[PDB]
Amino acid sequence: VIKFKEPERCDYLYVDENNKVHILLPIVGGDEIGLDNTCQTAVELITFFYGSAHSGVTKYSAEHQLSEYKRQLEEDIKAINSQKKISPHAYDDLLKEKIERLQQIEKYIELIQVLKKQYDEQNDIRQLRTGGIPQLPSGVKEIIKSSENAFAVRLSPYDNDKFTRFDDPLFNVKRNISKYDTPSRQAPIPIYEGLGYRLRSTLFPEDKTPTPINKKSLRDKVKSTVLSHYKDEDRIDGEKKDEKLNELITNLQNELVKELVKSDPQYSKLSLSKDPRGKEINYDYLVNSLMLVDNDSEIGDWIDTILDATVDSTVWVAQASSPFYDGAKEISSDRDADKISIRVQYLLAEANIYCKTNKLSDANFGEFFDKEPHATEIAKRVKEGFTQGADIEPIIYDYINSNHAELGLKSPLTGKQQQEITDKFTKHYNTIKESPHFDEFFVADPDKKGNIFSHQGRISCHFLDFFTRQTKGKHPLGDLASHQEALQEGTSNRLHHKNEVVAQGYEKL
Amino acid sequence: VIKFKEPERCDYLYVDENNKVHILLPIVGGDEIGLDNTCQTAVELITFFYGSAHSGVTKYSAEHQLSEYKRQLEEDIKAINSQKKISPHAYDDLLKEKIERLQQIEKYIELIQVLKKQYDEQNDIRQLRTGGIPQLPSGVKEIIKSSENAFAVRLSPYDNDKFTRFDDPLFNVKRNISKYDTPSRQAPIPIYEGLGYRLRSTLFPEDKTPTPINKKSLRDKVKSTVLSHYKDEDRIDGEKKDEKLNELITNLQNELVKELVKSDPQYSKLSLSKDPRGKEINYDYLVNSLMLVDNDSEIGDWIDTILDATVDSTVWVAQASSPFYDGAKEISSDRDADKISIRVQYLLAEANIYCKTNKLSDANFGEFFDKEPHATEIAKRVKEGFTQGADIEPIIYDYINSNHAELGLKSPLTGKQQQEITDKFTKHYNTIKESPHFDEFFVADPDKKGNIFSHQGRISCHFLDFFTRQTKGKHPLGDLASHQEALQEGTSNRLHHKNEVVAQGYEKL
Ligand SMILES: [Hg+2]
Ligand SMILES: [Hg+2]
Ligand SMILES: [Hg+2]
Repeated sequence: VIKFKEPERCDYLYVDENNKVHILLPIVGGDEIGLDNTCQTAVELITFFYGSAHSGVTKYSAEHQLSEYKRQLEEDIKAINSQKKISPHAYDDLLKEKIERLQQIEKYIELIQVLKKQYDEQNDIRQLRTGGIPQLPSGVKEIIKSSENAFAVRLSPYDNDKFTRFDDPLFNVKRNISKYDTPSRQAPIPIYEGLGYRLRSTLFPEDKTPTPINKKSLRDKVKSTVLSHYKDEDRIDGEKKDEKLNELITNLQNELVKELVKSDPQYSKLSLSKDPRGKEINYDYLVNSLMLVDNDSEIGDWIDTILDATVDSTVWVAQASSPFYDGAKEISSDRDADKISIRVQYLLAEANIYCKTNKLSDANFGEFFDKEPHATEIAKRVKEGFTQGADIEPIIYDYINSNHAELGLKSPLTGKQQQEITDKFTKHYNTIKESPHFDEFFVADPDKKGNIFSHQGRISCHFLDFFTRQTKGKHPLGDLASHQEALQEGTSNRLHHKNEVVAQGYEKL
Repeated sequence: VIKFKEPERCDYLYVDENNKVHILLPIVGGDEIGLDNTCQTAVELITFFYGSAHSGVTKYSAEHQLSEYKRQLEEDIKAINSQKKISPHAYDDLLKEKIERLQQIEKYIELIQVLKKQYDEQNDIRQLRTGGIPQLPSGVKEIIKSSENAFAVRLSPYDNDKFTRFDDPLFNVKRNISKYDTPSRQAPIPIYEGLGYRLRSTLFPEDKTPTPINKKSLRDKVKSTVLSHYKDEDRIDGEKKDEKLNELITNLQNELVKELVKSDPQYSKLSLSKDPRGKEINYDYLVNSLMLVDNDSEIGDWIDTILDATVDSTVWVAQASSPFYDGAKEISSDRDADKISIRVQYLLAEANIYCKTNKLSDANFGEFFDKEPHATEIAKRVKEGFTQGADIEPIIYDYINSNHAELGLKSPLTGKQQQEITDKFTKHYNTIKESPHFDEFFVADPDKKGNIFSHQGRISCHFLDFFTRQTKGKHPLGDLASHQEALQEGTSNRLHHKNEVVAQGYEKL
């Protein structure tokens, strides 16, 4: 075995099953949702074209990395003549494969050079290096405009940032005047209309009246609901004690299985009359054998005791939280209201993405929800929801469904579709939860057919797609001219981070 | 070709590479930390010896399940013997393998029966069926007492439950008198000393003054910390504006890397003096090219601007949330204080488990933390910590490290050891977060050598270990006498849930 230097991995570089080299132009960092937005949208392209320095580590340009990769292939190809003597025609296959990759890589190098030298009369590329807050090059914008599987969405945070860099968002709603368009640069000028305003002003009003968040654990909800029908003075005592206890057991059981069958229908058979060994839960058992309560105990203590004796502790294990419920007891500041408003808007945006990627609607949902009376209404229902501790996602889905037609939808969203949206929302929101700015996000679905791909933690397009567009078709691709279509013929737009085909020459050794 | 009926899976049943059948006696449900505690501790053993009913579904005893398995092997053995005319000897190996498993299974059946019939004259087994809140049988207690990889810990909730069932906890602290030991059964009798009391009374005092929880994101923490040395009136203006800006950049940088090197030391080289392209961050750039701030802007706006211009958005990606910060703004009830008190105690217990399983100490850390002045001191620091939004875990680790010797430790805990404890703590606490009682937990490490195993979501011991101990060595195991050592010679104490060996005797034919 001879020591090869060709790496199994370079940035932006993917090799398919047929030994075609693809270069992937990055748009932003991330997998499905971009972590970069606004001010920082250009960061990946700056690096791809010019290199940069991140947290003290030098990141090299694509061109610089293709040159390094070329040297490495050339050294590997030199070493296969010498190797050739040890195996005249037993290293044949890998040599052909390496030369094929080399020729391709050389062509990409010429394309990057000719792009920067001949075809950047606009400075569309050079402004990545020179501009203050650079823009996406126009070819990237065109690729995004035309995408069928990736879409930007733009929201309305109170303290909005003017430097959005995704110009064709699918979802969009009215925004304030950014502080950065005001002479002091300190505060926005607010608008008193639209989805953003309604949410904020409903969730924490001019009054400063907090909105309570009454989210309980399943156990507390059930216990609280049962105890609704009792008063503090109520006891399990007197002549009818056995009968009052039975009433208690039955209400508690009905309430607990009602809540549980929402999530798991197996619990339709759950029973609180008996312990797991078949012992009757009755007065004598709880008071005189176990000694846990007595005639003077409050109804809440009896509930606790009943539950401790009959319910597996696996039934109390929680669901994963909604992003809507983060542990706070109240919405008690403008900042609390902004945070929730954004979460509501982001959910509407995910629903909008879902309907656009699955070809149900072309509408911008924000156009509908910015209008009265919808803006006020959805805000009001979300607020009620928090006060009741209700699930917030369905409140949004019902409102969508009651207006499906006006949102460009043939039919209401099915329960399955709602859950798919909720899951995307939850995962994408959590990835993005700590963003310094919430004005816009780019969201890509690499499991669908389209011009955007996922690769090495970058949301990307095909370099040749970009090249053809910035170049306006004036420089034909030659040997690479079918590479774009070849990547489309692949099974998934999600691309393996390593290049297996390069290691399968070392595996055979 | 015959279809075989022997199942690939039975409860408690594991078959190793050499065709040895192992029966695993369950202690409690779970993987690393038991979900059963107190009153429910016995549930798995009740079920293993007698069966029981869970959420309306019957769970059958080991004995019943071994019998079913036996019938199935017998059918499989009939069906090979009907094929001896048709395929003279072609089934030989598998027939031996099935008879071997059958004999083993029959022996286990005999052992369970003989244990219940001849070796239970104290009713140590029978009490699981007949007692109110049963105990672990003595052999299980002996196994736990001598385990090197699993340990119970006992805590002090305010409203403590007397029915603990883990008798030899590693970590233990003073407790109140349980309400269940009082004639009314309504409230515990409190002690005014010890870790539990100090935590509760410090975190929410008799005053009823709330303790603020001022938790911030990494970004807000850093910004807040920097701004704590500036006044609202401070500006980046005047003759020394460039110099004041450099001071700001240096402080901001120092503070940000201090916070980041805790999680990842790669950020020791992070710099805020240049953007990723090498553009110097100075007054002219921020005020006149980007136009984000001016001379009158507050220092907070300059910080925002500096950070947006120099920091990758990957650095704001959060660590998993600590159980200590659950989204609340304040500790404002006895309940809130009890909840936090438990979390602090559980962390100390996890540290104690870590030091015991890795052979750093044999001490009960609770003995140390119950004593003054440590009980008061650790409470007072945890309270300061919440008020400052500091990480709580390191506060506990520093206090341990400053007293490592009195806690039986040769050296302080390393940064790595701390993070390992934090991860265990976090994952275990979240698993048990909804327990109806927090008095005790059983924690097992199946990646270490010892007498306790993980199998089919049950924390288990070897049945034969248990058998030999309950019978006091008076009934030798015969053919099974080396099965215990054989399971120890395995690679892991995490046992595969299915039995591959039973499915792979079919591949060879
Ligand atoms: Hg910026
Ligand atoms: Hg109980
Ligand atoms: Hg079994």
